[PDB]
Amino acid sequence: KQVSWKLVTEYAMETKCDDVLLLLGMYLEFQYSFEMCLKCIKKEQPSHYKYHEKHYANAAIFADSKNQKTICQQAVDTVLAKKRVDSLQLTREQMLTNRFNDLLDRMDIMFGSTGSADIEEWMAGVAWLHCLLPKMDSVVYDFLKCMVYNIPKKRYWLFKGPIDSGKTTLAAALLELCGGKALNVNLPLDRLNFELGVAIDQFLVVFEDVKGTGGESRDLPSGQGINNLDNLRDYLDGSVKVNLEKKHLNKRTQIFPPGIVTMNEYSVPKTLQARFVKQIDFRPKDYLKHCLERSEFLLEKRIIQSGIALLLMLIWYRPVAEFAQSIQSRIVEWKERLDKEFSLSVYQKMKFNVAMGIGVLD
Amino acid sequence: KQVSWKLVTEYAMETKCDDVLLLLGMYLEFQYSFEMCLKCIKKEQPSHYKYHEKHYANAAIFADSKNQKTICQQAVDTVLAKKRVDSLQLTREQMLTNRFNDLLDRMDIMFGSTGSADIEEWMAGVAWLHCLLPKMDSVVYDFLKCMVYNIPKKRYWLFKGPIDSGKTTLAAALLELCGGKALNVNLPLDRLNFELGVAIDQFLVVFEDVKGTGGESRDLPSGQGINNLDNLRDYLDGSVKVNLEKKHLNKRTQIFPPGIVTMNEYSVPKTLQARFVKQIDFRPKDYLKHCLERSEFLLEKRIIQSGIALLLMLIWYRPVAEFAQSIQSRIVEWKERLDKEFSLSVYQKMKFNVAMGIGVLD
Amino acid sequence: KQVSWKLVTEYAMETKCDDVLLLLGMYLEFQYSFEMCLKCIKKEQPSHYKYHEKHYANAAIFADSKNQKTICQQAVDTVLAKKRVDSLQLTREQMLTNRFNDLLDRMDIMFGSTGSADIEEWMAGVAWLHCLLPKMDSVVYDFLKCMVYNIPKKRYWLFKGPIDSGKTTLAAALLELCGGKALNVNLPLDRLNFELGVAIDQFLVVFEDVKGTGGESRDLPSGQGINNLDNLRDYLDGSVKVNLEKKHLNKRTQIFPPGIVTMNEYSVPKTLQARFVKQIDFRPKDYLKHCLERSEFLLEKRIIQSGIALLLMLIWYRPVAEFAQSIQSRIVEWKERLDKEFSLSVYQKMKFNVAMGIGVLD
Amino acid sequence: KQVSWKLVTEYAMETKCDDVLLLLGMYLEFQYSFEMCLKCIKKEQPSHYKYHEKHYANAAIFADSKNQKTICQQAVDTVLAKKRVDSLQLTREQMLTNRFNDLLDRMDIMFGSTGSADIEEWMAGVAWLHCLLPKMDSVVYDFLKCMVYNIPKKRYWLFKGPIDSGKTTLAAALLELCGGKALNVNLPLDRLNFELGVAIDQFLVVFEDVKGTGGESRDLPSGQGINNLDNLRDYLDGSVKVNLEKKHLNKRTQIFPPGIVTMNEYSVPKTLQARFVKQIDFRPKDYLKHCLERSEFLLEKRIIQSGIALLLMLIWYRPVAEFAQSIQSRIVEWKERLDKEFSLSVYQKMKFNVAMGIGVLD
Amino acid sequence: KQVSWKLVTEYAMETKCDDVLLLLGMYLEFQYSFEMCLKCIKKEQPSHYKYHEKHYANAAIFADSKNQKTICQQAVDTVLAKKRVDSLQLTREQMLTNRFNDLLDRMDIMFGSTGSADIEEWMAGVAWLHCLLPKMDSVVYDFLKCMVYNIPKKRYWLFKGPIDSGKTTLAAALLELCGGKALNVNLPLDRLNFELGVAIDQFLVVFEDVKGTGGESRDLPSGQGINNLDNLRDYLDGSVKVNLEKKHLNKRTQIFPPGIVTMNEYSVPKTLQARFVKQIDFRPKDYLKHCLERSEFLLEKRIIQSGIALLLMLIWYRPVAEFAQSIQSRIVEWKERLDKEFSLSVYQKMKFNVAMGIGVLD
DNA sequence: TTTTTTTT
Ligand SMILES: Nc1ncnc2c1ncn2[C@@H]1O[C@H](COP(=O)(O)OP(=O)(O)OP(=O)(O)O)[C@@H](O)[C@H]1O
Ligand SMILES: Nc1ncnc2c1ncn2[C@@H]1O[C@H](COP(=O)(O)OP(=O)(O)OP(=O)(O)O)[C@@H](O)[C@H]1O
Ligand SMILES: Nc1ncnc2c1ncn2[C@@H]1O[C@H](COP(=O)(O)OP(=O)(O)OP(=O)(O)O)[C@@H](O)[C@H]1O
Ligand SMILES: Nc1ncnc2c1ncn2[C@@H]1O[C@H](COP(=O)(O)OP(=O)(O)OP(=O)(O)O)[C@@H](O)[C@H]1O
Ligand SMILES: Nc1ncnc2c1ncn2[C@@H]1O[C@H](COP(=O)(O)OP(=O)(O)OP(=O)(O)O)[C@@H](O)[C@H]1O
Repeated sequence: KQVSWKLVTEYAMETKCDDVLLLLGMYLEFQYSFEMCLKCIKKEQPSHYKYHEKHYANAAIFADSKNQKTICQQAVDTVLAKKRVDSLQLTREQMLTNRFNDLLDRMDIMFGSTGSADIEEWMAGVAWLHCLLPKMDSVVYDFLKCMVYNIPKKRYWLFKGPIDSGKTTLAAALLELCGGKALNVNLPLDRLNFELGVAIDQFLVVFEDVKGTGGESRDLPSGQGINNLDNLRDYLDGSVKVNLEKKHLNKRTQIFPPGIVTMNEYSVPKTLQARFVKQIDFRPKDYLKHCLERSEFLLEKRIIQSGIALLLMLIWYRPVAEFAQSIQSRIVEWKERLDKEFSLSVYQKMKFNVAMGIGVLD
Repeated sequence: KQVSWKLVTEYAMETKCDDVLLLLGMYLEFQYSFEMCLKCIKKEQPSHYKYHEKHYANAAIFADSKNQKTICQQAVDTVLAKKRVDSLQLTREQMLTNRFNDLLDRMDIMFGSTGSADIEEWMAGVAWLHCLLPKMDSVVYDFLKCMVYNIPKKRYWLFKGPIDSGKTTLAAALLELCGGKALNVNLPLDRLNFELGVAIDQFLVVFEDVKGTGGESRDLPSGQGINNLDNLRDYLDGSVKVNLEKKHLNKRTQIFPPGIVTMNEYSVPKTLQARFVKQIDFRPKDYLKHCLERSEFLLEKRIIQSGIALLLMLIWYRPVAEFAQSIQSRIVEWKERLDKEFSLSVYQKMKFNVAMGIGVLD
Repeated sequence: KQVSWKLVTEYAMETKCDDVLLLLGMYLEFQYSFEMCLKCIKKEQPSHYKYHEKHYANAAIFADSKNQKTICQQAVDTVLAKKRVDSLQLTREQMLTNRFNDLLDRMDIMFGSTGSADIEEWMAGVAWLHCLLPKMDSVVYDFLKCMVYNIPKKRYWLFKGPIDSGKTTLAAALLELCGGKALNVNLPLDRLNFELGVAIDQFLVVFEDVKGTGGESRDLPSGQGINNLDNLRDYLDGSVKVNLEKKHLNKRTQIFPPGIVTMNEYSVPKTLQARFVKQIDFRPKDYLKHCLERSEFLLEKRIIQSGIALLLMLIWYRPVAEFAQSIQSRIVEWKERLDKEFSLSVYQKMKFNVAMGIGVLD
Repeated sequence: KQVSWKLVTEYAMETKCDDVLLLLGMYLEFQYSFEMCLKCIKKEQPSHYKYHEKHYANAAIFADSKNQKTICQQAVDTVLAKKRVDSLQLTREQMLTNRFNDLLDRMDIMFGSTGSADIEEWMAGVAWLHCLLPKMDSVVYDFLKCMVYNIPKKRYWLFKGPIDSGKTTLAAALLELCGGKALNVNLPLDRLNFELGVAIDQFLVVFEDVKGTGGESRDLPSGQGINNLDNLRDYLDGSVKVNLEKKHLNKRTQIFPPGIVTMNEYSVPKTLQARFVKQIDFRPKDYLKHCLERSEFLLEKRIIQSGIALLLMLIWYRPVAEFAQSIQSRIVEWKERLDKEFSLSVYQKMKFNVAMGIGVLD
Repeated sequence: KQVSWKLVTEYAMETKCDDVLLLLGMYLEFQYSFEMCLKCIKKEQPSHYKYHEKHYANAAIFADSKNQKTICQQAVDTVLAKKRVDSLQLTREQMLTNRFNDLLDRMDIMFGSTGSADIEEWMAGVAWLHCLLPKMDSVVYDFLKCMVYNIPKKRYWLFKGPIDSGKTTLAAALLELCGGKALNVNLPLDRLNFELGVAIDQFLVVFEDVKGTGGESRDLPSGQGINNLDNLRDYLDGSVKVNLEKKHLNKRTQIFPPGIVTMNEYSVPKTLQARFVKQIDFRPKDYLKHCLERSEFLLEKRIIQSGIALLLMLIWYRPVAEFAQSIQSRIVEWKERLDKEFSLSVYQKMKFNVAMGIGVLD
């Protein structure tokens, strides 16, 4: 009798497992009997307890195999291959619906009976976020449509403002919402070539806190970032396929994703200024600070950074009509759940608290 | 029974597939029964639904194999081999004749019954491009000849002028038409060797927005691009075969392809100026912007960036006899279909709208 | 008859052997009869004498294999895979609990009947460490809580004071207790990239001797480190993931670990001062100096460096309920053993000796 | 019939051979008739003539093998694994006995009847070394003990004196005795970090001819050695582990070995002076110079630089109990040989001769 | 039947082929019928005609093997292993013996029945060489002996003399006789250091003309040479091992090989002067150059810098006893030939023609 | 082994 490589590939597929070592370690856990498996019985990880009993017999035979790493290598390549197929064949809209399905699936667990997310704490986060900029939910919707359309040379948004104005905070949540990567371009030009490699097949990117020069007039430290970006002008325009590489990999050629740039108030060359479709100014506000001091469970649990928070904001504010047709059904059920939990006065009480700079809860 | 490596190889030829992961991913989809395959029934992409039913039998047994990446590698090698044989033995006119047939096949689908595109929106785009320069269709025909003849040291066209003059736009559609690559040479020299490795067996190349020096007087940020290019005179001249890199691969020796350079107008040292047979100077023209602004679907469907649009322009403007003889049969049908669909009065009406800067339609 | 790869993997798991050559060498030693084995009889190394009798039969066949290094590689992969699974799934409390179990095992040997270590000398160490700072045991307990909760911004501690004031001693003991790595950020700004690479998957980090500037007024050597630090606030605040690089490896994205900063008396920018929950002032007290002169076995055996010494300090001082609930049983057993061998008056006599600056033992 | 890989592995172990080509070459020699073998009959090389008979049958069958390098590679791995195990498990005192046994084996050859060397010429070297410092043999014994104990802080010895005063000579001999490496820290502070990587797993290090500053007033060339060194106190004290680089390869952590520092009479900061256990300083002496000038076979045979000479000196002067138990039997036999070979009056003549600065032999 | 790998390995040993491709090519030539092999019949190349008939049948089967390069790789390892063995066991005297034995083999066929050269051309070579300075045969024999012993400090000779004074010409020829390299030191300190690893395993080394600092006091253009050498002391003296490095590579330890310095007439500090056994001085010479101008077959066939010309010069001047004791037979055999083919009068006529500066032949 | 890193 022999290992079924097919069953391992199925496990890799259904867990979306990218890493060969993680896959290996996970699969080997199944060799003990599920019947007593404490990880199953304590329901500790779904990517274990859902699968252990199914995969058990093949795991025992796999445990004896002499090829174990080769089998995992084949499985992981299949997961990688499916991503590459999807990168070419899906519409950008349909990609976003898949991503939303996955966040909505994680939310199903978080706010379940199992798991521990207090939906009231998370809704308090939405209140604080909705304060950070005027018409916040409209701003998020405009960004999402811009990311779907990916209109050439209208692909990038610039966040400006003083330090501690929440710009990277807001960038973090958007990145989780869409999926994508942060990049640091203040590097030297040689390392920069490998830095850009991580963009491959990603949907969205964020350039974190690029440095200009001469901002030492406001005591901004100087650095290369702005000048490096103005060399990469082509990559922002997104009109033509560009060549990207990773350590020991031959290049791949694709259109470089859309995204966000964040900075303090250095001056921007006109060449680069013309690449941004929109700029947003962030400013420090005392009531947010005073509220947040009295509300630190927000930060302790990282609610304010997380794409889950933005998704809850959208579900609150936007019509069902604005979602794609497949997910509209789940959207209606979540809208139903939220309204049952929170009346508007309860939500307004929160927003009123934040504006008053008391702790969000009274 | 056992996997036919032959049938896998045949599919790779049919699809003209280079990436082993893209090949692997798509071939695996055929493992499920085509009898109900939703991708077939929704007729989503032809590279699937044409082939699924034929390959299903072999795709099933492939899904069980332990060699999968090895089989895909050999198939990918066969596709790459075909490209290298063609690269040596065909006339440049034959290569382009084959290239046109591929685009025309895509146009059969785009305006077919599946008909996802609208021929009117696409023809509106043609009017917009022909308005971009004097005698546009003549300039296109000149460029094709120059690339086909490939006269040594008379091989390169320089596009120049300010931001948003459109030079990238025009370059993009040409690159699609002829099937080249873009390259970025503003990086430092020690990275550059592997970048140029991309140009192996390519028909055409474009170097994008190569940064110069001294134009800082006009606030053009300085860079290395011009210095890098002037180190590479030989590659422009195409006078003698030169060596090209790939990671983990030994050098390939061949003549470096012809093509196009874009700049916002830094100064060009005369060693480098001597190597351009022609230069075209682009100008911002506000009424185009106003037309675009009221014609959003052009950019959103990326119409004006497509060689498909340029092919439609040539079919509208040029004599049948000017095309390579084998295609002329297809040209006649496309000319007929165009005349059937568009009255010249409609095309005149459109071009008037473009000139007026109203939205193209009325 | 065949080799059992399973038994090798089991030995590698049990020994947690990370290195293929270390694994290979030790396994081959078992091929001689354990019944006569000199290393067994001298009870020299636990990873041998516990295991020789069990694996002897398989080691005899392993000695004839032609595959030997291939067997070992698969085994080492299994141990590495287990670490990555743990890294992604354990709670930080679980991690720390495991680490303590390791130290408790090493203590059972050191103070075992075979053990070389005189528990009295190690208690003298704890008396000296407890004199280093007021409320020393409470201070340690606070630090551990802070590491396990890993609350954003509330993450970093500052050790400050003159040369030869013990800060590196305490840092090393804490780093041993928790596991982690030292980092040097006085480097020029480019090399920092690979330097930060070592933090990958670590529980804890320490920044040595960050050199300020302008402390040359106080004859302090000036250097870059302080400026390098405030340029990394996103790493310290731990609120958002960062990208980390190792030589020859693709980046991984994670929350940067919590840690400790150590310095002599440079001035600190207020922006940087805000990052730290606690600053601890170390000052030289020459009665400790005169004590070490007359208690040198502390230094010679490195007792005052050891996490083992801090663990004994916790066991002696803290209530049982404070320990991770599972291992509380082992803690009680160690408390009982300590109570048996050291009456409070014995320990307090030692502490009084240290206070007098005289030799600890009398 | 089959090659025994086991017999090759034995030969590699018995010869301590760890270059795959060196092993491969020598094993192939055994294919020819042992009975006839000229090398055996010349008794020329022990690693041959001790072995050729034993291995002859297996070497013949190995000569037909289609697989030869794989066998040698596995054998080499066995020898490297043995070193790896030993490096982590042995006591420092056992390492020294191992190192001593090796030298004693080579002396059995050199002064055996087959040996080319003259024990009287080597004994002349011992006398010249003994005159280089008062109580030379006690100095050497103290130094060795210090390295074996490796007591923290009490780890480093300083050699001072004019050029051509022998400090390099003695350091080289000690380093040949114990094993270790030299280092140069006159470098700038960037290159330094790769330079220290040399020390990994070494038993000793030596710092060669560090340059101070302002020694130019004594014509001593200035340099950064001392300033670099005074910043490394944590490496010297040996009280905690440190991180060590290598080019390309990844970082490593260990205690920095004990060692020796050598210089001309620059000043030293008191901060650095406190690092040293023992300042030894060298005068040039004319009679040593004149004696060398009349006994140049010493230099020509490189006797006075050799660790063999130091071992001979220890045997001549030290009590047997000062040697570790295992070697004491060989020590007794060598003492007895030496007593038989030199009556004390011979040695007294040699010493008194050197005191007259005439050539050692008369 | 099947390929004998053994026969291939014998041929590689007998022909001392280092290169896998060269081996493969030549062995394939044997596949055609030896019984009428036209290359054999033309007696073109001993490496073929001496072996074809013997290897014929095996070469036929070799041509049908599917595995050919694998056979050749193992055979090439056998030859490289033989070098690695000898490189670590022979005396320098034996090494030179082999080196001469090789050149005498070349000499045997060079003027064999193929008549492929005329000795008189080389006698004119020898004649011109002996004119270069006094007693040139003795200078060779002495320098040769000097390098064979490699006695410490007594290791370096200095070649003074202007541009185009022949010092380079001489050393290049003498390196053919011995084997070794030339090196440069007129270097910035990085490059100075990274040259040094080239010396690894060199039997002998040379310095290319050292452009000593401030030679422009003599109008000699200069760089770092002098003080670099004066500070690189011990490398000259060869007293103790030194560790040597080249770019990216690791260091390795040996005694630094002996050698010679070429210099134009720069300044020397007596410190650096003291490092040398001999000063020699050079010039272009006017009869000699007018002879070269008239004797150009010497330069055309490279005779005047062949080591073969030095070998012949020794065989002419030096008695048989001065040569390696087994090789002395061949010395007699070649003395016979030259003493037969040339009277001393024809040698005197040639030498007299050099003395007149007239074309050596008359 | 190349590559990446070292080297620059
Ligand atoms: N608009 C704001 N007004 C006041 N406090 C703010 C504001 N935004 C953020 N904060 C506080 O400042 C902290 C840092 O926020 P954040 O990191 O997003 O700032 P940033 O200016 O965007 O930073 P950086 O430029 O370094 O990425 C937050 O955790 C919160 O405590
Ligand atoms: N001639 C033009 N007049 C007005 N608008 C133009 C013109 N050409 C292009 N545009 C607008 O400018 C946008 C960018 O065009 P494009 O990138 O081709 O210009 P470019 O001159 O090559 O710029 P750059 O050098 O900055 O990349 C187009 O998408 C279109 O909206
Ligand atoms: N409080 C103290 N009073 C006096 N001596 C002390 C005190 N603490 C430490 N020592 C002495 O200082 C020596 C060095 O300690 P340690 O390495 O921790 O100092 P440090 O100030 O943290 O040094 P560095 O900043 O150089 O790493 C100890 O071995 C001990 O001899
Ligand atoms: N005590 C001495 N008196 C006189 N000459 C000496 C003495 N010791 C060594 N020599 C001579 O000095 C030569 C060099 O010795 P060595 O390299 O050990 O000296 P050093 O003091 O370490 O020199 P440097 O500082 O130049 O490296 C020896 O080979 C010997 O010829
Ligand atoms: N004594 C000589 N008589 C005639 N020609 C000579 C003599 N010396 C050198 N030349 C000519 O000059 C050429 C260059 O010689 P070589 O390079 O050996 O000289 P060099 O002194 O080392 O030169 P440089 O110092 O300029 O590098 C010789 O090959 C020869 O053609």
